[PDB]
Amino acid sequence: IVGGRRARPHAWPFMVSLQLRGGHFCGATLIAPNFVMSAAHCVANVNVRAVRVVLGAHNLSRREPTRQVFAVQRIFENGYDPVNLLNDIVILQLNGSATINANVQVAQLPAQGRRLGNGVQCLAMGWGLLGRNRGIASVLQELNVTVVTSLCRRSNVCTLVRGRQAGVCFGDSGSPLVCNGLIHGIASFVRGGCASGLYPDAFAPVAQFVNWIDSIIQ
Amino acid sequence: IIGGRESRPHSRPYMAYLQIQSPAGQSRCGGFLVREDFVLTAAHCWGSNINVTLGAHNIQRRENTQQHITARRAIRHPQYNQRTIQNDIMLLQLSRRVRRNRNVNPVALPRAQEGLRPGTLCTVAGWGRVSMRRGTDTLREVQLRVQRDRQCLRIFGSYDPRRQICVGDRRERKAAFKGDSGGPLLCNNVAHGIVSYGKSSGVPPEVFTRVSSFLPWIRTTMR
Amino acid sequence: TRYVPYTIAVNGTSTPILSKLKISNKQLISYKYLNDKVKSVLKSERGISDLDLKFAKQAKYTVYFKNGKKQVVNLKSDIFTPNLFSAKDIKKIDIDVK
Ligand SMILES: *[C@@H]1O[C@H](CO[C@@H]2O[C@@H](C)[C@@H](O)[C@@H](O)[C@@H]2O)[C@@H](O[C@@H]2O[C@H](CO)[C@@H](O[C@@H]3O[C@H](CO)[C@@H](O)[C@H](O)[C@@H]3O)[C@H](O)[C@H]2NC(C)=O)[C@H](O)[C@H]1NC(C)=O
Ligand SMILES: *[C@@H]1O[C@H](CO)[C@@H](O[C@@H]2O[C@H](CO)[C@@H](O[C@@H]3O[C@H](CO)[C@@H](O)[C@H](O)[C@@H]3O)[C@H](O)[C@H]2NC(C)=O)[C@H](O)[C@H]1NC(C)=O
Ligand SMILES: *[C@@H]1O[C@H](CO)[C@@H](O)[C@H](O)[C@H]1NC(C)=O
Repeated sequence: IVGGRRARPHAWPFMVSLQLRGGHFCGATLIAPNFVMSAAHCVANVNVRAVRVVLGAHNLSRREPTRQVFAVQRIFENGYDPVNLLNDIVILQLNGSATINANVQVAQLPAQGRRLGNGVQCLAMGWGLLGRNRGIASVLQELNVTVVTSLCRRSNVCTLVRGRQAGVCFGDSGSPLVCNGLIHGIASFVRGGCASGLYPDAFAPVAQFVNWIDSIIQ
Repeated sequence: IIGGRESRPHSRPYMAYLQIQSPAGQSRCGGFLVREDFVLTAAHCWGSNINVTLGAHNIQRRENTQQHITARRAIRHPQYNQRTIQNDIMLLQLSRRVRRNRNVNPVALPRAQEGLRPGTLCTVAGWGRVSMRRGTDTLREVQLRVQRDRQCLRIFGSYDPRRQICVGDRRERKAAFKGDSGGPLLCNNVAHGIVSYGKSSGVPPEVFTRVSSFLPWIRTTMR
Repeated sequence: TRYVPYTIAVNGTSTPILSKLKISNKQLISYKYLNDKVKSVLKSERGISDLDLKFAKQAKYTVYFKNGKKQVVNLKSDIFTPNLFSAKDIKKIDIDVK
């Protein structure tokens, strides 16, 4: 997150960090005690057995007893298209269930087909880079963004910070976009580099996949 | 080398193994001794520091016959064009003269403007890969046929027969490959060519710098 | 802190050099990182500059991963997925410009 601010500790208890050995590589969202949701492109090329799902984290650079670490038991996708970045969504089943507490909680999803109009105010978040080639975050960051339709596609939810070279950056793939308490996006791609200040960021539209998600997790 | 055979150890005592480093990465090339103080190779093997090994057969073993000498100057041809790969020739001035013996010995260069008729069988040698999947620890070699120039002229936009050689029968799976860059083309025990470029598939023909076209620059540079 | 085998092909032609890119393994890297490394050796080794790439019909590289997966990344595109991955997992990188 470029141009954001630090989130309050465990302000967003559905926020997930996907990690390899070398550290955080993508964000995700806890959608059930044993399921998280992320971008399909985050895991397309990784060794899934080596992925660790970290719940209840805040400062990735410190040891946190609030954390609960899981492995991936199974992958679910629905028509991912890496050439056109359509349906850029993946559900990872955990090898166990989280224990739900103040620091680890399930997110609320919109109803199927709900479409956000331009001007809706949202919050992006994640542990991605703080500048367009700078270092990844230690403390989870959050950013006020606005839904825009101009320079977007109908197949995405796009967001912009007017007049500011701010937005998601490397390591924010997979992280939720929270609008009105609901997860409406999954960070999917940027245009013109991170924080162009010209082109909005693009999120996988969660509401378009809600029936498929419910197929999986219930 | 693709489709060739392992060289008799120390049968090509001029062969040089080059380890090139730059801030951007590392490269491995071949070369050949032309005087006790000079190794010839390709300009596209240039880098900030070059370590030269003479007298090697197995480059993965520290053989007693080896001599390790850094390059004091790495002199690309002043008109080398790395896009067209023209004038792809470079002289390495060694930081000390080699100790001449049965295992380390210079190779002769052709005479002024000496050509090479199509059909002539020549040999290229090197420590490059033998396929997409397999390397080599020891020196290998393969015989290749010189082609008429039309073979390279039709597929390489920038091929210049006045400064380059068209080498390799397209029907034979025989070629220099990754790591052979800079190695010599030997005809009658004279280094006529320097491994330069080819198609990325490794399918023949390939292009060699024609050593004899650069003898004035070579002599001027070595003096 | 890690060297990755790589090749360049321009209109199908390459030099038969055994070459490795230095790429950091101190942290996870991105495709924007690799774009910069790839464009740098396109310029230094084959005289292919940023502006040359605007005019190229195609300009891409493929990242071959050790697990058998590959990722093609066009150089003429400024669309990036904001993910990270480990340099230690890359097997080789083939660059191709036409
Ligand atoms: C930046 O974004 C924050 C948070 O955005 C809100 O929460 C996210 C989790 C998503 O659900 C977004 O869709 C949603 O917009 C904004 O903070 C919010 O500000 C509003 C208005 O100031 C607050 O509403 C008020 O709440 C007080 C009590 O605290 C009431 O008395 C008022 O009557 C009024 O309802 C809201 O509480 C607050 N939400 C949170 C979670 O802090 C923020 O305004 C926004 N800033 C900018 C400049 O865009
Ligand atoms: C699901 O996967 C997670 C992620 O690895 C597991 O968490 C791990 O749990 C073990 C205890 O079972 C922790 O101890 C370690 O066990 C291994 C043997 O598997 C042992 O070799 C180590 O020396 C260590 O003691 C481990 O620290 C913990 N991993 C993390 C990152 O905290 C979890 O157990 C799995 N759940 C199920 C139900 O299988
Ligand atoms: C030159 O030799 C030294 C001494 O062993 C070695 O450290 C270095 O890596 C070599 N240089 C290159 C460019 O390989």
